Amino acid sequence: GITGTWYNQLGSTFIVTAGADGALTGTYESAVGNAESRYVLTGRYDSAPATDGSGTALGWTVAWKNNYRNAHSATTWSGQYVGGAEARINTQWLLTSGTTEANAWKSTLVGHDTFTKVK
Amino acid sequence: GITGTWYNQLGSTFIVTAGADGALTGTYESAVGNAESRYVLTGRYDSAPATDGSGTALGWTVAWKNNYRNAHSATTWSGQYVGGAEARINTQWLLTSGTTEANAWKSTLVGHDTFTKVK
Amino acid sequence: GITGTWYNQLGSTFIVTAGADGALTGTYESAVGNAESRYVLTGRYDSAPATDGSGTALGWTVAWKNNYRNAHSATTWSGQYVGGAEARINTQWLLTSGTTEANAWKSTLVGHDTFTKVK
Amino acid sequence: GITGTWYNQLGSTFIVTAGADGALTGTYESAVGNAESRYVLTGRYDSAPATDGSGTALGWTVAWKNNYRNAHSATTWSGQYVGGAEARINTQWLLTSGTTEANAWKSTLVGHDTFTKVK
Repeated sequence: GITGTWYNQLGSTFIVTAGADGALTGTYESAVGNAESRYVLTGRYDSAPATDGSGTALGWTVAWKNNYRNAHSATTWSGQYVGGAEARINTQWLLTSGTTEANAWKSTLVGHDTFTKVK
Repeated sequence: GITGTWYNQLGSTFIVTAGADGALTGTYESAVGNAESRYVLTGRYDSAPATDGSGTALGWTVAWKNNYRNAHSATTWSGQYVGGAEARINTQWLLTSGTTEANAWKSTLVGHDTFTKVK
Repeated sequence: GITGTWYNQLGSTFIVTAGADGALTGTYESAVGNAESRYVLTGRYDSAPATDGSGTALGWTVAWKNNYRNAHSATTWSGQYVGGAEARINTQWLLTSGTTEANAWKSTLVGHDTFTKVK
Repeated sequence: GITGTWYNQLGSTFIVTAGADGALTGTYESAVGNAESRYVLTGRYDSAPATDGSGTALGWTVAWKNNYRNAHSATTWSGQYVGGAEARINTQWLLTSGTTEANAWKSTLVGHDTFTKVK
């Protein structure tokens, strides 16, 4: 149930296709990256998770560049997919901007985003 | 100069191919994931960085599963490639394990890894 | 309104006294640290925040040791106090365990905790 | 050997006094906070670490306000003190700025700092 369309708490949409090889492909919109544009995502997930009741660990990367905009930054999400009655993806993320060496200390943002299948 | 073979401070090797579309593909070995096995990585990087002297922001994901082992975890690196005389990739990373809901608070590790082209 | 008794999403209680010098003192209970024991906290907050409508940035540290237990770890919370009708403290946290040098890569946990004044 | 004067990789000085109660008090200078000013720190450390050879887990908070400046931000460091021939404090840190609710996603920076006793 990991393949589908997901929404976070802020309004981003996360359309993803999980493959049997463990690949993870799709698109991302709708800020923290930028206001109104689609961005390519790619990532991985473990395709045979534990059956003791557990999250399916996954992660994906969006580089914030398309034909319209370039923010010179990349966000990687790292979390686990929690199956059940309401499907849930709880992630931590890191957003790194391309900086000079004197500005390398303030290059990385950190936050968290939870994803649901309903909005 | 982002395509090539990289080594971190602990002994991991990071063989990567950057594509013109912004894609990022390769393999990863040699602990924090697991001891001696190859793992598929995928990620993204911005393919037209700023020319004011700046890092090329990038990120990639490894799910720690191959034909030999499965740790039920995924690591995402987020950093910038710093070009120059000695090439350098300075990253922060998040390692998320698949846990139960009662253990969801301790599911995510955080650290940092710097990558050089010589070892 | 930062002085008082706070509760997170998991059941921890956070009794804190803010001082006019910017000091921050109190006690902490009730897991991620350990099950049922009180722990000394200390931290700081900016005592003259911006009046444009903004969070009051704060942070505090708990070392998980009292007369009963010692987990050999410390958690630091970093967040902002958001005033209003419902008072709110939204934090990110880092929990570092004392490890050997070979285990230094997995020494730091990361998560997030939001605190309210009602439970 | 945790009491003393420490220096990071960027030039910050970290003068600290550890107490027998587990308290941690001192001053901080010299950027990531701000250019040239002293700031009060407070924090905690476990006062009876493991004797199997291990770091002493510690953490401290600096709110970036004194009589001269106010950045409306706070940094918390979380790490372990590694004793030996060369004393070492390896930390991760979180820097949270006071933001509006619409800017709450980009409020927290993350990085790392290693501290030595010689500069």
